[PDB]
Amino acid sequence: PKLLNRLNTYVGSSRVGKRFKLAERNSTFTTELRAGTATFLTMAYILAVNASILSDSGGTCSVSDCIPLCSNPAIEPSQCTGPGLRLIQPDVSCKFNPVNPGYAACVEEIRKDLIVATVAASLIGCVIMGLMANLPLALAPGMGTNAYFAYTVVGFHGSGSISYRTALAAVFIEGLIFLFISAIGFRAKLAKLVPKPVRISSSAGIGLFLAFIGLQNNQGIGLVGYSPSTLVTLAACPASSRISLAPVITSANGTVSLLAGGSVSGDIMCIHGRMESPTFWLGIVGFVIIAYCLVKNVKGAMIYGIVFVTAVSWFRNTEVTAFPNTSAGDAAHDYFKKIVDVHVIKHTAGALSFSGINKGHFWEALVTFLYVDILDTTGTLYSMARFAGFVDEKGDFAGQYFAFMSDASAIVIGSLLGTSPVTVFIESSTGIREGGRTGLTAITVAVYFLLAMFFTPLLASIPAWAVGPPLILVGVMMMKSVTEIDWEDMREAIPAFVTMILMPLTYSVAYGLIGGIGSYVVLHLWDWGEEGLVKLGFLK
Amino acid sequence: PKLLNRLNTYVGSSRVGKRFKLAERNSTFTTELRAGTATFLTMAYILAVNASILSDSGGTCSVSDCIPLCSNPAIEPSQCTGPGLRLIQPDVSCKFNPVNPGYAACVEEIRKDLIVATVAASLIGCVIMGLMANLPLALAPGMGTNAYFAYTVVGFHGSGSISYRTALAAVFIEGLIFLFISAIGFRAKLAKLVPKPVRISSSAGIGLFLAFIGLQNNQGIGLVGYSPSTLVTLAACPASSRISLAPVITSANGTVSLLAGGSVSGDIMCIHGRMESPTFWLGIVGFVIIAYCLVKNVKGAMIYGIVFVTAVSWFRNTEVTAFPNTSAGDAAHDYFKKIVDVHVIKHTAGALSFSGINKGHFWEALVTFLYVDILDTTGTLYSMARFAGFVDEKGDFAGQYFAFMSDASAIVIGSLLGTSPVTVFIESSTGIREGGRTGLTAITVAVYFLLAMFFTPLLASIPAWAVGPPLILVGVMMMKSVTEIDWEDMREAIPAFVTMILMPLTYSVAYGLIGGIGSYVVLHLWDWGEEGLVKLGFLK
Ligand SMILES: *[C@@H]1O[C@H](CO)[C@@H](O[C@@H]2O[C@H](CO)[C@@H](O)[C@H](O)[C@H]2NC(C)=O)[C@H](O)[C@H]1NC(C)=O
Ligand SMILES: *[C@@H]1O[C@H](CO)[C@@H](O[C@@H]2O[C@H](CO)[C@@H](O)[C@H](O)[C@H]2NC(C)=O)[C@H](O)[C@H]1NC(C)=O
Ligand SMILES: Nc1ncnc2[nH]cnc12
Ligand SMILES: Nc1ncnc2[nH]cnc12
Repeated sequence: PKLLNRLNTYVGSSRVGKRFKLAERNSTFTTELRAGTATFLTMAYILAVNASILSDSGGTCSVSDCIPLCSNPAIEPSQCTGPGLRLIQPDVSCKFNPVNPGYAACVEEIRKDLIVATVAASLIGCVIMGLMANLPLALAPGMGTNAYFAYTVVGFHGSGSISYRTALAAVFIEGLIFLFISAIGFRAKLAKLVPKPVRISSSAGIGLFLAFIGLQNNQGIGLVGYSPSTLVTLAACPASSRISLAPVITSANGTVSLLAGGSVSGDIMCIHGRMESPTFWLGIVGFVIIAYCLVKNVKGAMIYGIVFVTAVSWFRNTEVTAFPNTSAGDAAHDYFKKIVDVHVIKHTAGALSFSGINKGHFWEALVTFLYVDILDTTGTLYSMARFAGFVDEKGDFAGQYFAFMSDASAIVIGSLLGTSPVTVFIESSTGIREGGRTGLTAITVAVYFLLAMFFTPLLASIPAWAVGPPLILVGVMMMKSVTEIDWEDMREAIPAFVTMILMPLTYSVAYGLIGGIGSYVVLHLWDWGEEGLVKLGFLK
Repeated sequence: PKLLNRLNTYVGSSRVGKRFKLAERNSTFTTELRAGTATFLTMAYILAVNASILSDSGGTCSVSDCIPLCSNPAIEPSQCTGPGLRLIQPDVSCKFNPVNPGYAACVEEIRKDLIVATVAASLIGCVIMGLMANLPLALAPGMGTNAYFAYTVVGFHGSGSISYRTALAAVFIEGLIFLFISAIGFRAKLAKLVPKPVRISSSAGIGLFLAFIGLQNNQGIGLVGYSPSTLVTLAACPASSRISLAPVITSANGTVSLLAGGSVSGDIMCIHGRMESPTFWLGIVGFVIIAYCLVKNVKGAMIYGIVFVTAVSWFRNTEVTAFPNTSAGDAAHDYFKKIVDVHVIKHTAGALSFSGINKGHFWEALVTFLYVDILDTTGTLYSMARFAGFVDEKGDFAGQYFAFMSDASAIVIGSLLGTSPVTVFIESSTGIREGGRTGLTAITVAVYFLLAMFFTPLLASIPAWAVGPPLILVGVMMMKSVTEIDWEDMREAIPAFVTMILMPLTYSVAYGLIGGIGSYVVLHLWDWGEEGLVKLGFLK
């Protein structure tokens, strides 16, 4: 017949084919390859988004990486010897605007490390799932955990209450706890512990949080900027027309004086030229591209949008350039010039630190990671099994036990490599729809991730306005869970709304979850007391 | 029979009873009285929320009512004569933090005007609807337009692009345009101009916008404050631990110098004591009270939460007091002492100004007022028409023609009195469910508004944390429309998501409408272009 059919039958009748149960699942080798290719195309936006998001966290970079700066900007620090001229020792404010060049270079190195870490974590998770669980599921650092880890647990450039190393330890212990509870069967009980409206609306809240991130400046396309009165207004003015803010002291006359040691923001206040930034409009074009490719059921929509925006931003002397005419931009372009590079993780791998265990914020982050991972994986795996028709009458799909252990072990491995918790993407369904039934789909995705490595220079040059629209569209897709909330019932609507609005507004998944659970408990206190009195017999 | 039955038969058979068609609609006098009482209780929260929101707009007064202040705060301006001592002439910054005592005396006076304007607009609108349309519908300044008018069109203390007087002309002309198109039958044609996903998700977007306002400081309970890195984090620290912000100029050193003339914010940045403000926790208790009363189907749920929080805030020497131990607090308490007062509108009535017609921002507000009023009234009026069973096979309910002109005429009257556009409340369904069928229900509601006056001192003493939870809980109810969006269709989900998320984030109803309509048009260009070619014949 055809060489393709010969390869298919040879693989299916081989030892590997029987090990992967290719014949028993009605697909042998080319269907698995196509399913893996489709899954990788649909999920490969993570290679950009996760790396950029976790890089905004600052990584292991600290004040010790900040170089001393001269008294005047016109003199390079080596020539900073003269009358009235001195070297300014860096403090905590070196991490934030204006960012110390040494810290920025360290953050770029951390970005390369995090690209490699994302690739390696996705590869290892896919290999573990394909081999030990034998399911067509691809694993990679999850988006919700990505944003929560970067901008809430650690904060922008380590401005949060938990350091990057302590957050890595939190992710590691979270993965260990998830593996422990999965190995016994308490995972379903801890999943049912979360109230149904809160559990359903957590996905929509995380989507709103991701879209809000995609609508910021250092994070996405802009269009949302600081407002003195409303706190938030229309951004997307050019970067030349953005100014910083610092805390001040008011009085009864108006002597607004600067607060010494205040944490100056980035460039978030637009003075003029609203809706005129070319980077925002390039992001909008990428958003339109991804939206049309999603409408047309085109696999790799976010890939195409990110690639288009990044390629437009790769030109050197434009207003949308990813390599500005600065020392940092020159270094970024120099690294981008070498298309291929085998980058070795230097600062991020094995950067765990268990020093902050006794702190409450560490355990808040750990519990939020654990609940997000449990709910996400429980929903996703069973949705996949219903997609692949692996669900029996009992509601199980055979390899679920090893699937959950694979997810937890991949979380632990990714924490060791220095990334936010990794989980099974819903994009895996794209492979299942293509005919993927065995673990060879996961192995194909892992090989594609391997080929994604060696392109770290090509991936480290992706600007914020390219990260941008993928975040908003991920929010759009995650917003579909709102239809499962009984909005007519206030005991269901109010907790769901509280979660859904507190995740983007408080800008924290943990705070949204806490508020939703608290509101649910408070609103059901009356009903629970009534049923308790009835059970005791005081009421009929 | 009983004495009550005698009243029902006498009124029903009288000239008034036949004029109102009490017999023909199977309810004569007491049912209308209970329906009017039920509608008013479910709606009376607007007596508190509307005036408080529109007061933050700054009202009709300018810097011209800011008093000159002495150079040092320790000397009253009359004694500001000495060496190195001078009177500081007020500038634009007198309106904002720190607020000039002269301008703070406006908002207290303006709030009293807006309380009467809220009642008089509600009273006149109900009477017009009850008499000319003969429907059990109550009219009041609509929550959809209050916040947009105050915080977006005019801005906080007149910081927006349109003055309060010019915004009143926008409402006045909006009422005239709405009356004209309704009178000629083109209202339905303009209603279908807005795309379906944008029209449905605009209600959810305004609810998120209102709930966000309920989570601010000058607007609601707090819990959302400024963040140097994320622009929003967890507020609800005590007012003593909140600090202002001013724009600064960064460099390559760190010499952040204050930007002269910068617009200093309020007190939005928490330094310490997060989740410790008693006023936020008092608001949370009021949130729980309304939430349970909403769960238990208790009419007037939002009154009880507002009244409870306001009553606790009426004590003089607490941390949740509405009358702080200041000159403004003493004056506010002094007015609160007289329980009854017949306040006469002095600054707000007849404060129209057509000077800003040529400006683009005037027409952006005018069109947004028109579409919000058109979509709200069309959706709201036909909503109760099913409740009262007035809809025939053709889809109209007899008095619909005068129902829309009653709404439009009341908008013109409300603008003359100086309030945000008034509309038919969905809370009118409460009286209809109680049996209200004629215009006597609206007249009964209008009479309750007469009693709402003579209590302006009792209503002007309502703190921000009392407005608070009603704003959040209104957003919960308006959130139920998301279930009508086809979230699986990206051509419907993306425009709906953009409409829904831009209203709180850009903090503007107009921007959410523009972005959602713009994204809808772009996402349908391929479909419209393909269909257009088929009509031309180039494609099959
Ligand atoms: C406004 O009031 C303050 C005191 O509340 C005046 O005092 C100044 O305060 C700042 C810092 O608090 C000092 O740097 C100044 O040296 C103080 N000046 C004096 C004369 O004491 C301040 O002068 C007042 N500002 C204006 C413009 O009048
Ligand atoms: C860093 O460089 C800036 C100038 O670019 C210095 O700014 C000082 O403060 C204001 C703003 O320019 C000027 O009036 C001063 O003349 C500036 N000083 C000098 C010597 O020019 C700033 O001094 C530098 N940062 C530090 C800590 O010295
Ligand atoms: N956290 C997550 N869970 C499932 N699928 C995802 N795709 C991207 N992030 C994901
Ligand atoms: N704008 C509005 N439309 C209908 N009902 C409302 N209730 C409060 N505000 C309303």
